Amino acid sequence: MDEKSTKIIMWLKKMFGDKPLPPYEVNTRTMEILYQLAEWNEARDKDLSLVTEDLKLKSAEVKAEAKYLQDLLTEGLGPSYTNLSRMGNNYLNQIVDSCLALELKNSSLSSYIPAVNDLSSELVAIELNNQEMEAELTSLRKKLTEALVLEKSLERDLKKAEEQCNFEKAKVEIRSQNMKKLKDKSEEYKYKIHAAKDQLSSAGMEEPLTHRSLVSLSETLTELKAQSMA
Amino acid sequence: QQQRRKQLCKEILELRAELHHLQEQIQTAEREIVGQDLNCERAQDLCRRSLLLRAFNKKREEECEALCQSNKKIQYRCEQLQEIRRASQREVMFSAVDPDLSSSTFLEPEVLRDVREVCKLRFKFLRSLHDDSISSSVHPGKEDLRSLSHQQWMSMAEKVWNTHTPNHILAALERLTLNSTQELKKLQFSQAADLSKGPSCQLKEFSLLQQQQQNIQEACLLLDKKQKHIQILIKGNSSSKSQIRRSSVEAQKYVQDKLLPWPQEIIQESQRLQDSIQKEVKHFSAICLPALLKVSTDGFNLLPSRELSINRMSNTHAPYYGIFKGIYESVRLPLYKAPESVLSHVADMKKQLFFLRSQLSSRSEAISKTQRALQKNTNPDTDALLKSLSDHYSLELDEMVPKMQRLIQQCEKHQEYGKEVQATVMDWWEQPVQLCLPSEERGGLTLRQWRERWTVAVTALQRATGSRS
Amino acid sequence: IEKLEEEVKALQKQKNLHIRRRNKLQMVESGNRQMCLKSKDKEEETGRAFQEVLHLLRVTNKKLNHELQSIVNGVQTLMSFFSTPETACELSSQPIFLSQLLLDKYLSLEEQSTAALTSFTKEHFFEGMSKFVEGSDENFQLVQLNVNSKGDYDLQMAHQTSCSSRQDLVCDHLMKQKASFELLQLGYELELRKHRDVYRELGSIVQELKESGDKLEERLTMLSDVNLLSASKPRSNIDSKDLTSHRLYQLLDGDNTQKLFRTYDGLESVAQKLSQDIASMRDQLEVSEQEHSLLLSKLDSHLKELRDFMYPEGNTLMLTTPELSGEFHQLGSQLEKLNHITVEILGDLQLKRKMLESNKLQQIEKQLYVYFFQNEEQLKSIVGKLEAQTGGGSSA
Amino acid sequence: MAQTLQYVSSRLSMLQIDEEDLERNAQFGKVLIELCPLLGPNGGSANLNRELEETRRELLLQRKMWMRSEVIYQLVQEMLLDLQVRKLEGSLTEEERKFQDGLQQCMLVSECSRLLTADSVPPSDSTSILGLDKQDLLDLLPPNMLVLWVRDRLQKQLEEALKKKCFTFLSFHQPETDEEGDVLRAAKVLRLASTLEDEKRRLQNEQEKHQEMRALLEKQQEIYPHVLLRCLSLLRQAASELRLRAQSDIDRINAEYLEAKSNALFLKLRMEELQVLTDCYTPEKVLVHRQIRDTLEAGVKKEKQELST
Repeated sequence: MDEKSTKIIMWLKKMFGDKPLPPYEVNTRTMEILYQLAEWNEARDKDLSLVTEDLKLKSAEVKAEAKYLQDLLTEGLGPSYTNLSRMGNNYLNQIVDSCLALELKNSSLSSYIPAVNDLSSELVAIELNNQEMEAELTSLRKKLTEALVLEKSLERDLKKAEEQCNFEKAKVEIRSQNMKKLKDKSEEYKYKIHAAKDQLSSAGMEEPLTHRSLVSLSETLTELKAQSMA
Repeated sequence: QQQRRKQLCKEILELRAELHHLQEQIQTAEREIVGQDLNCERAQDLCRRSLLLRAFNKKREEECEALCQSNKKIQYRCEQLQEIRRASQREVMFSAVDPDLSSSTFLEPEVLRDVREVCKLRFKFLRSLHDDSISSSVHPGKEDLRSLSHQQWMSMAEKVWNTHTPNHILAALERLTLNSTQELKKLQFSQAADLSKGPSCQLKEFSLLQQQQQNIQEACLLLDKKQKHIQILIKGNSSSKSQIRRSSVEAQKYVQDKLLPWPQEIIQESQRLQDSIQKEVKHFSAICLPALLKVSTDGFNLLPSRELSINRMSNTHAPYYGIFKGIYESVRLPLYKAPESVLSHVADMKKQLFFLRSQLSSRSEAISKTQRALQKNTNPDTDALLKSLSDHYSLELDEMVPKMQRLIQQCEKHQEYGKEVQATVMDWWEQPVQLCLPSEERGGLTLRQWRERWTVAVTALQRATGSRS
Repeated sequence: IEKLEEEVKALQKQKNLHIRRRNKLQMVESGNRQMCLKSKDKEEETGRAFQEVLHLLRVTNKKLNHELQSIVNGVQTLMSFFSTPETACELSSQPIFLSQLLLDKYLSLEEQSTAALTSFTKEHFFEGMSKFVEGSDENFQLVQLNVNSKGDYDLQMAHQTSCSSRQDLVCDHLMKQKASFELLQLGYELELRKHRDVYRELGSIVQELKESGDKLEERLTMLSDVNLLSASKPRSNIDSKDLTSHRLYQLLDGDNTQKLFRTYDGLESVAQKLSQDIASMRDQLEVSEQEHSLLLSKLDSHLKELRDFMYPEGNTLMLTTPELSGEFHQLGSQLEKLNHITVEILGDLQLKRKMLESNKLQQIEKQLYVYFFQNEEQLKSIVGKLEAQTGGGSSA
Repeated sequence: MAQTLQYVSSRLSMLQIDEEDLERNAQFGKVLIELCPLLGPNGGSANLNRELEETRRELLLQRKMWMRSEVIYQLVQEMLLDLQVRKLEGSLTEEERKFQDGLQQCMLVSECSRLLTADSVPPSDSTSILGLDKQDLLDLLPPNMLVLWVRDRLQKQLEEALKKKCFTFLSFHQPETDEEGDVLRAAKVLRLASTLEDEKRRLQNEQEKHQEMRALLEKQQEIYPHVLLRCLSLLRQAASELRLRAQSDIDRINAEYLEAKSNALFLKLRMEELQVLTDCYTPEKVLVHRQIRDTLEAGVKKEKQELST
C-alpha cells in the first residue's frame, strides 16, 4: 500500500500546488481508482508535452517553407500575382479555407478529392450508427421498464398470495386439531358399534323379520288370493 | 403501417448496399489517383541542370576568353623576337675600307649609317664639352641646349635599338671601331718611318730672342692642357668599357635566374585546370538538386530542404518515402492528411486503448457480479426448482384431486343413507306390521278389535278424569 | 416512418451526389493517367536537352585544354629566344640579345683600338714620357710631355705645332669611341626593361591561373559533398538528424531513455503493435458483450419459465390448482348438508323417546300384538285391567 | 450520488466506479468532483490543454500563410503543365506559347536563384555552387519587354485559374451547384468554406454523441441484470416458500381433515342406526315376527297349491 500511496500523494500535490490536500477516507479501493486516474493523467501529460514541442517545430519548418514559396514567387512572377479583383480574392480565400479545413498536405486536387469523399462517407456512417444506437437504447429502456413492471406486479401478487397462505395456514391449525379429535371420536364410536352388533345378531335380527318385508308379505297374500279364486 | 414500413426498411438496406457499392468504386479510383500524383520534380531537376550548365558554360567561356587574350600577349612578344633573330643570322656586308683604294664601294648599310649618325651627333656634343675644357670653363646656358641634344640622341638611339637587331648593330660598331683605327694606322705608318732618322722629318706634314722664349713657354702650357684632356678621356672610356662588361653579366644572370624557373610553374598550374570542366560536370551529374536547396529554420542554420520531416511524403522519389508511408498505415491515417496529425493521432490511440481497457475491466466486473449473485440466490438451482414445481403440480392432479372426488361421492351416498335411517325410525314408531293380519283372531277378537278396545279404554280412562294426553 | 422516409430521401440524395462525383472522378482519373504519361515523356525530353549542354561543354573543355597548352607552348617558344649558345650543332644561329651575344670580340676590337691610339701617343712624343704610357689590360694611359726636348727657338716652335695637331687627332678618336660605348650601355638598359616586362607578364598570367585553381579546388570538394549527392537506400536505424522520428518512437514505445536501438524497423513494429492492441481490446470487449448476452439470455429464459409456471395465464400468483381449490369448497358444502340430515334424524329420534317415557299406555299400545302372539290371557288381562279401572261397555 | 457518478463517468471514461464506492467513502466523491476541472475531458491537465489549443491556432495561422502562397504556386505549376501539354498536341495559341515560354523560364530562373540565396551572408571567402550568381541566370531569361507582357497577362490568367479552382472545389463538395443560375452559384461559392466546416464539426459532434450514448447503454446494462435477478428472486420465494413448503402441507392437512370428518359422521349415523334396531327388534319381538311371517307364508302356500292345481 505504501509505494502506491506515495505516488498518489505526490501526484495529488502536483494537482493542487503547495496547497492542502482535500480530506478523504483511506481504503484499498480509493487508491486503485486514484492510481488508474494518476496513470492516465501522467501518460497524457507526457504525450501532450511531446506533441506541443513538435507543433512548435512544424510551425517553424512551415514558416521557413512559407518564406521560401513567397521568395520563389516574388522572383518568378513579379508583383502581379498579388493583384486580383475582389472576386479573385474571395475565390482564393475559399480555396485556402477548404484546404485548411480538410488538413491537406498541399493544395492538389489529387488529395482534395479523397478528402471530400472520406468526409461525406464518414459523416453518413457515424450518423446511421448513431440512429441505430438510439433505437436500441429506447428498446432497452422498454425492456427495463417492462422488467420493473413485472417486479412490482410480482410484489402485489406475492403480497395477496401471502395473505391467502396466512389465511389457509390459520384454518389448517384449526382443521389439524379438529381432525385429531375426529379420529378419536371414531375410535369411541367403533367399540360401541361392535357391542351393539353383538347383542343384535344374538337377538335373531334378520331382514324378513322386519316391518317392510312383513307388510310386503301381507300385500302379496291378498293379491295371491285373488288369482286363486279366479 | 407495418407492411409499408418493412418495404421501406428493405429499401434502406438495399440503398445502403448501393451507397457502399458506389463508395467502393470511389475508393478504388482514389487509390489510383494517389498513386498517379505529380512528381514532375525529376523532370524539373533535369531542366534546372540544363539551365545551371548553360550558365556554367558561359562562365567557363569567359575564363577561356581570358586565356586567349594572355596567349596573344605572349604571341606578340614571340613574333617580334622571331623576326629580330632571323634578321641577325644574315651576313652583313659593310662599306669597304682598303685605304689603298678610295674607288672602292660597297654601299653602307642602314645599320651602319644610322649608327654613324647617332655616334656623330654624340661626338659633336662630346666635342662642345671638349672645346670648353681647353677654353677652360663651362660657361652657363648651353646646358638646356645640351639636354635637348641628349633627347635627340636618345631618340635616334631608341630607334637604332628597335629597328635593327643587336648583332647587326654590334657588328656595325665593330666596323666603326675598325675604320677609326685605320685612320690611326695611316698616321702611325707615315710617322714611324721618320723615327730611325731625325724628328725634323715631321716638318713635312703639318708644316727679340726674349720675346721668342715666352712664345715657347705659353706653347708648352697649351700642350699641357691638351694632354690632360686626353687623360680624362682615356680614363672615361676605360670605365665605360668595364661597365658594359658588368651590364652583360648582370643581364645574363637575370635571364637565367628570373625567366628560366617560370615554365615549370606554368606546367603545374596548367595540369590542374586541365579537365576542370570534366571533374566538375562529373560530380554534378551525381548531385541531387533538392539537396542543394537550402532552408534555414533558425535564421542561421542552412539544412537541406529534403531533410525536413515535412517534405518526406510530398516527394515520391525520397528514400524516406517508404518509411513515412509505412508510418501512415501503422497509425491508421488517410493518404492526404497533414504530417502534423501523426503525433496527435498516436496520443489519441493511447487514449483510445485506455478507454477500451476500462470498458472491458468494467464489463468483466458486471459479468462476475451477476454470476456470484446468481449462485447465492439459487438454493437449489432453477432447473431443480422448475422440476420440483412440475412434480408438485402433477402430484396434486394424481393424489389430491381424485381423493376429493371420492370423498364428495362418499358424502352424497351418506346423505342419501340418512334418509333410509329415517324410514327405519318411522317403522319402529308406528309399527305397521299390525295391519298385516288378514282376519287373525285370538280370543275370537281380531288384533284390530283389541286395538280399538285398547284405544277406547285409554280414552274412557282419560274421559272420566278430565285429562287428555 | 417519417424518419425512414427522410433516411431514404437522404440516402438517395447521397446516391445522386456519388453518381455525379464518380463521373467527375472518371474524368480526373483519365486526366491524371494522361499526366503520368506526359511526365515520363518530360523527363526524357529534359534528359535530351541536358546531354546537349554537356556536349557544348565537351567542346569548351577541349578548347580550354588547347589554350592551356598554347600557353605552355608559347612560354616554351618564348624562352628559346632568351638563349646564350650551347650549340655548335648550329653555327647558323646567333642569339638576339646583346648580353647573350659574345661581346668578347667587340671588346677585344675596342682594346686593339685603344692599343693603336696608345702605340701612337707613345711613338711620336718624347722619350721622357716612358713612366707609363704603355697600357694593356684595357689600353691605357698617357702621361704628360716634357715639351722642352734664334734658329733653335724657331725649330722648337715647329715641333710644338706638330704635337698640337697630333693631340687633336687623339682627342677626336677617343670621343668617337665614347659615343660607341654610350649607345651600347643604353642598349643593355633598354633590353633589361624588355626582360623586366616578361618577368611581370609571366607573373600576372601565372597568378590568374593560380586563383583559378584555388577556386577550382573549393568547387571540386563542394560538389563531391555526399550529403548533396543523390541518396543511398533507406536506413534501418532512426536517423539522428530527425528529431521527429525520435519523438514519435518515444511516444509510442514509452521511451524517454536514450536507447541506441532506435531502428526504423522497430519504430514501425511498435506502431503496428499498438494498432493491433486497439483491435484486440475492441475484439475482447466484443467477446465480453457476447458473454454478457449469454448471461442475460439465461436469466430471461429462467424468468419466463418461472413466471409461466406460477401464473395460470398471467393473471395472478396462484399456488393452488383451480381444480383442487374448487373441490375443497364443494366437499365442505356436501359436509354441511350431511350435518343437517344427521341433526334431523336425531331430533325426531329424541322426541319419540320422550313420548314413550311420558305415557305408559302408549308403550303398551305398541306392545299389543306382542301380547297377541304370546299370551292371549295376558292380552285379555291387561286390556281387561284398563277397563276395570274405569268402566267399559257391556251388553246383555 | 447519481449526479457525481454521471459527472465523473462522462468527464473521465477511464474509471469503473459505481455508486456503492461513493456511499462507502462519502468524502472521496468530493475529491473526484474537484479533480475533473483540473483535468479536462481529454485526461490531460488544464495547463497543457490550454497550451495545446494555443499552439494549434498559431500553427493554423502560419499554415494559412504558407497555404495562400502554396495555392498560387500550385496554380502556376498546373498552368505551365496545361499549356505545355497543349503545345505538344499542336493546340496552343502563339500568345500562350510566349506566355508559357516566359513563365517557364521565369520559374526555372527563380528556382535556381533560390538555391544560391542563402539565409546566411556568404563571405567573399566562399564559392557559390558552380561559380555563378543570380545575374548569370537572368541573362538567359528572354528580353524584359516579353517578361512585362507575360506579367500583365498573368493577373487575368491567375483570376481564371482561381475561379476555376474554387468552382471545382464547389462542384465536388456540392454537385448540386452545377445546375444553378450564375447568381446562385456566386452565393454557393460564398458558402463553400462554411458548409464544409459545418460537415466536419458535425462528424466530430456525432462522435461525441456516440461515446455519450455508449456510456448510457453500458450503465443501463449494469442495472438491467440486477432487476432480472430480483424478479427471479421473488419467483423463487413464491415457489419455495409458498408452493413447495407451505402449500404442500396445507393441501395435505385439508385433504385428511375432510376424510376424517366424513368417516366420523358416517360411523355416528351407523351407531344411532343400531340403537334403533335394538329397540325395534328385541328377541321377544323377533319370536313374534317369526310367527307373523310364517302365518303370511303359510297363507301364501295354501293359495299357491290351489293356483297350481
